Amino acid sequence: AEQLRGEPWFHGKLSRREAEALLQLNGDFLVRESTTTPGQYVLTGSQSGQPKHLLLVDPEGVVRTKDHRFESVSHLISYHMDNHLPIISAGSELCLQQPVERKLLEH
Amino acid sequence: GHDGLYQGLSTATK
Repeated sequence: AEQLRGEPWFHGKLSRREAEALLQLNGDFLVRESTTTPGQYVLTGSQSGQPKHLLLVDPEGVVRTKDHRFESVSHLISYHMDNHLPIISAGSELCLQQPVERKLLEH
Repeated sequence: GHDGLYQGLSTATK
């Protein structure tokens, strides 16, 4: 329960089976670390029976949206949750609704 | 290459 280290939505290096298992309702979301891509983040949130994984950091280490930026990845999840707005990326409005829960991974 | 791609927020380019 402290920064990305134990944030309420940051689960940590998750897998494709566990992350998808956390999406029980269309709207739950969570951030994890790309296992194949060391030094990258991802957002596995269900929008309506179709999990969407978006990289929180672009190929040049830069979190942003269709026309915005996030000083920190935590600022990204708190920005969309502040106005229930989507994240958008390449044709997918990943909308957030309820953060899952971990607070323990990330080290 | 390809891959699985994930994405990103954002972009776009190219």
